[PDB]
Amino acid sequence: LSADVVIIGAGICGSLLAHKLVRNGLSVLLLDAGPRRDRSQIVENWRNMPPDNKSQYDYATPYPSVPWAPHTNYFPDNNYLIVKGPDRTAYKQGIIKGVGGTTWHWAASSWRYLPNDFKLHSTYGVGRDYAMSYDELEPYYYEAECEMGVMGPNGEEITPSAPRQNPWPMTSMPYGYGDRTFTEIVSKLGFSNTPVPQARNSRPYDGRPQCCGNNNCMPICPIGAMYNGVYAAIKAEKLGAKIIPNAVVYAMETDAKNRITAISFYDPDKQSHRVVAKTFVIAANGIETPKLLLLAANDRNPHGIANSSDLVGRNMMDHPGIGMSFQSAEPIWAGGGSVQMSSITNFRDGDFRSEYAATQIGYNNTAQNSRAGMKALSMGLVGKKLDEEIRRRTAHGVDIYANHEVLPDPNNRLVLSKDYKDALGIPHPEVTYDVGEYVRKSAAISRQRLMDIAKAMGGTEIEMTPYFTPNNHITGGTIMGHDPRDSVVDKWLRTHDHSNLFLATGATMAASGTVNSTLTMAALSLRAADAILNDLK
Amino acid sequence: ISRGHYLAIAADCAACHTNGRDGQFLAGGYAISSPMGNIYSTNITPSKTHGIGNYTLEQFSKALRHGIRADGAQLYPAMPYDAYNRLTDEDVKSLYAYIMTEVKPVDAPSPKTQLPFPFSIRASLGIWKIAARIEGKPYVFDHTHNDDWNRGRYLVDELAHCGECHTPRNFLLAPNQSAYLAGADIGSWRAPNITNAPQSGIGSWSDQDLFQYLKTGKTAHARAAGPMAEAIEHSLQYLPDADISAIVTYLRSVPAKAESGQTVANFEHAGRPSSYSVTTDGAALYEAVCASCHQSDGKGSKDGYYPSLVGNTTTGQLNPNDLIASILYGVDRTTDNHEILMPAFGPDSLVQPLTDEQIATIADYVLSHFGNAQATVSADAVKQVRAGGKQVPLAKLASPGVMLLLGTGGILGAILVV
Amino acid sequence: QATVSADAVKQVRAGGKQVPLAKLASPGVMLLLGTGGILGAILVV
Amino acid sequence: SISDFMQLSAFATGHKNLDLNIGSALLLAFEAQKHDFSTQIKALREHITPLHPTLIQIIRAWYSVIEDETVYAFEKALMYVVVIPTYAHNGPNYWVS
Ligand SMILES: Cc1cc2nc3c(=O)[nH]c(=O)nc-3n(C[C@H](O)[C@H](O)[C@H](O)COP(=O)(O)OP(=O)(O)OC[C@H]3O[C@@H](n4cnc5c(N)ncnc54)[C@H](O)[C@@H]3O)c2cc1C
Ligand code: HEC
Ligand code: HEC
Ligand code: HEC
Ligand code: F3S
Repeated sequence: LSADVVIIGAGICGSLLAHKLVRNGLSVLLLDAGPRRDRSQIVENWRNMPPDNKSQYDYATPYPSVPWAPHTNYFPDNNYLIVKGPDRTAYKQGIIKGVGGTTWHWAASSWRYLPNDFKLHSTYGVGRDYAMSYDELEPYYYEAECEMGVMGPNGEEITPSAPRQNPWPMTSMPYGYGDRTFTEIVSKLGFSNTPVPQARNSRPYDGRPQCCGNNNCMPICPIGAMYNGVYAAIKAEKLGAKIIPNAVVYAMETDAKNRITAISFYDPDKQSHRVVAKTFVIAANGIETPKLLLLAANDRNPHGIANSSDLVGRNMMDHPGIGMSFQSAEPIWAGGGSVQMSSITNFRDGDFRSEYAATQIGYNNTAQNSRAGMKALSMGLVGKKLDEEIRRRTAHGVDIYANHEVLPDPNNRLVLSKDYKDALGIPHPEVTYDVGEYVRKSAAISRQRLMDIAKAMGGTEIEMTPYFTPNNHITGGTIMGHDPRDSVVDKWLRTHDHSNLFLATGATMAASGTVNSTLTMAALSLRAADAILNDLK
Repeated sequence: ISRGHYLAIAADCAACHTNGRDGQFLAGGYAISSPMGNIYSTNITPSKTHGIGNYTLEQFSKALRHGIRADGAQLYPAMPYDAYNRLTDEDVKSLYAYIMTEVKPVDAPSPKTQLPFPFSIRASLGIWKIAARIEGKPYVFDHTHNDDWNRGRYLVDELAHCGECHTPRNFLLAPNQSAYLAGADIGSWRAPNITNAPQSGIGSWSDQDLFQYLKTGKTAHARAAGPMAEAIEHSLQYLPDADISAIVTYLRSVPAKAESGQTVANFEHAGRPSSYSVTTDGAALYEAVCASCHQSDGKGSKDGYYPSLVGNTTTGQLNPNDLIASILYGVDRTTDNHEILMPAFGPDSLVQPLTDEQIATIADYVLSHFGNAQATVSADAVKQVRAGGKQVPLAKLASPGVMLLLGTGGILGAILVV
Repeated sequence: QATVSADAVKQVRAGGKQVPLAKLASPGVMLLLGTGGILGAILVV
Repeated sequence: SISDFMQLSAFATGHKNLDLNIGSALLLAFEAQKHDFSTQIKALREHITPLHPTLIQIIRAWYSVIEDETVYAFEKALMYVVVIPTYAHNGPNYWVS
């Protein structure tokens, strides 16, 4: 196998980077551990997936788990991901592996970060600020938004938020009854409700249908209205790229000059194969890329590839969420529209961020029919009475999350433990996740606000989780910075020690931020495309 | 608007002379599929250097009507000049004013047409139309029928050139006057019969439905797809209501041309209910892709956005060419700047790609349970649609091997006489 | 110097490469040449 | 041995229409679950004309597949599909069907 630029991981980052590179002309090979997966098969699996896993959100059962490189599932787990620490449940995030990556399932929420977050260390003296500023990434934000076809509230001024040099390609699709009721009630309470920019086609776009409100954005959409990495993967493959499924990259052969020369990957049957290309790029996951780097340790680099500063696996972030579940006094009728339409973005910025995290209130618009139906079934009612019970529980069913900003802590790590193995012997990643008093105070404030919202809406049977919930987007693990001796990757999506290795993934992300933000991973991946160009021009 | 602007909109002139929506209108450079190969539309903006800015009323009409270029070369039959033959000279001169005044000229070239021998030589087409007997006296207002039917005949046969896309062809690729508006394959798609036949045509359509269909392309029993999407979003949707009504009146007077064994109208054929046992399964594979936009019983949306696959003209045809083309490419219409789209499901699909065997499996199921049960789709039937339909008998001569074989035959005759 | 291709074996199974004369032993080819002879007869007239 | 399971509970405490042959799928799956499944169901008709003032386990054929007396209670307000402008001011409020 010979290529010009090798990209490992055909997800959002890998597929967008490959698409841009093959548009630029130079050949690119996509190698991914997962198999070639089709949307129709996942739709069939989800329809035939036992409905008890629909009451409590499951986003991995429809997706097949390949034995050699399984992806984590959180209904009783296969122990692919091991979480340790007082808030190990905060990092209870799930991913799906295969062409298209974890982007096969996602709430389509694409966001632009605040300008303050790019200078977070220089603004509030907490964490590590981004190497570049907002103005240095906004054109790439627009490019990624155009490529994925994001929605957006163009014709309205909302709140202190990300300024835009060019309005969104689409316009925000109208709210359902649930979103309108939530917006009016929070406005009465004192919270501002704001539409969420989603990677959903409010109008036909890029040969894909308009969003018809299937209310199944997670974990698979029957029509393809939302954006997935499979789109960019297919575009790159058609334009000339070569993509190979079942490519589990494990080791990289490096030299004394720190420029990688070869990559070896296992098939399901352990057959290793070597591939040679001028520039090597890894875009796996914020949980898989640091694991792959640690696993590929060679003679030259004992503690890990590109680890002259030893910051890989450290400073892992993932937004801690506070869940909610109850029945409203008045019929919210939640379920219309997409799974995640509105959110409270008023608390995304302020002077309080120097003491506690910026809370991001906002509820879930997924259909309550399955959860309410099985709740009513568990009440033991049968017949007409069961009918009114299911009616009430699906017309008043409400679910709210409350994300936070978790700061980079070097105590966190991604030790690939030897106690649990897999089919190929690759150690299962293990994460020690710590939260810190910052997000503790932020979560106390969020709990107070959630009680306020529940009291305003007359909630009954209130069950907030006593532990911080995950949000399935992995932030950090390979932190940026101008100084190579305190940061591992530079400003141009390049590992400091390995000049010939360009890394572009959520591991590269420097600050967790406030919002569900794989778009920045898309922007940084497109940012690395120019680095490919000047390196081979 | 200008009087010439109306005809230019009506005559579909802007459809073939812009490369999709991105290119400038009337600037040429748009590829159109033909059995002989690809013929590229040349620029029409009145550019004095690279356009037709030097064209005059005498030669612009000759290029539009009789299809000869300024240099003397014969325009390819892809132009509906045979349809445009009846176009009145008092109306053709209106187009010339529109071209020179309204559209902004562009000094930009367009790629030239390249075709294999013997289509390489342009002057050979002069003999072609003589056998096709294009002429073709200019249209004179008919007297035996009312004024509305007079305008209806004007729009369909010669103005909007509806015939050149619907009525079939012969071995020489010429219009067939015997089977007028009978319906034949057009590359990948297939225009259906639109004659006054009650059971085999569009006669059973209600007159109000027919007027609505031609105005927008969206009706409860039929939705315009493929080339009609381009036909409606470019030309017909801008026409006045009276002209569309005139088209409906004319279409009611065309003589019927029944098909090979048709018993019921395509849209009047109901469907039987069915379900699937909760790959390579007609019921199951259709449910993994179609069950969301349509329903499990094929009834479609409640108000009418998604088409009801029961009693649908795309599914009610004996020839499944429209249904297979609907799956392979999807539909994309644009009425009054409101686009509705169906994702493609071909090998190059973006949402979910179905192989040729897969497409046949759903096509067999949907035709069995929602379409005409008589219709059946083979594995290679989809493959023909991908390549651009069945090869026309004339196109086989467009290969270097065949001409060499015929070249020796001519050599045999010369020695034979000696 | 010798090298064997994947389809080289396939030719041996079918009976070696088709001789140029054998291509005329197909009903399609003779029909194509039959029209060419018809062309000459009308051409003289 | 299928129509008895089809009319097992009642017309009102269930579906007025047919199960669309999902009961046949359900019954054939219950054969491995309970050997005595086919024996108790037939006796239930006579008792209504003991079983469920005290014995509840007979409800496993009633709970199960969700089939919460299903195609749903309100299919006209929430999805699982529908027209894109699905928002129409919540349609009805509590009109069951
Ligand atoms: C529930 C959910 C919610 C989400 N919410 C949001 C949101 O709010 N906002 C937002 O912006 N995004 C959201 N997302 C999207 C998410 O952030 C991205 O999809 C994700 O970061 C992209 O990962 P991927 O799919 O590209 O990884 P993949 O492409 O799946 O990673 C593949 C890589 O893993 C490697 N690998 C796998 N197994 C092994 C092994 N055993 N050994 C070695 N290497 C291995 C492969 O070799 C390859 O390099 C959400 C996703 C989910 C599932
Ligand atoms: C798509 C089917 C077309 C429509 C509708 C119209 N034209 Fe056309 N035209 C088309 C082609 C493919 C070609 C060239 C092929 C050939 O045989 O050479 C043409 C040619 C002309 C010309 C000749 C000069 C030129 O630079 O090409 C003229 C003046 C012309 N066409 C004008 C014209 C007008 C006025 C139309 C509206 C009624 C019109 N064309 C429609 C393709 C198509
Ligand atoms: C939603 C994204 C769709 C999916 C998935 C499939 N189809 Fe579709 N189809 C859709 C629309 C919106 C339309 C018509 C446009 C409108 O404005 O009405 C269609 C059209 C068809 C047709 C032809 C109907 C007509 O043109 O009169 C057929 C035969 C058809 N669709 C079949 C079909 C099949 C077999 C599908 C599974 C592969 C399928 N469609 C998926 C929307 C959507
Ligand atoms: C070529 C570009 C066309 C021109 C010009 C016109 N029509 Fe057409 N028509 C065309 C196709 C390819 C199709 C079938 C699409 C599909 O679903 O397979 C149609 C369809 C119709 C119909 C529907 C009939 C039925 O499906 O049984 C009607 C009534 C119709 N077309 C009428 C019509 C008229 C009146 C036209 C002149 C303005 C006309 N068409 C032009 C292709 C083309
Ligand atoms: S997957 Fe598609 S159409 Fe609407 S709600 Fe979810 S988007």
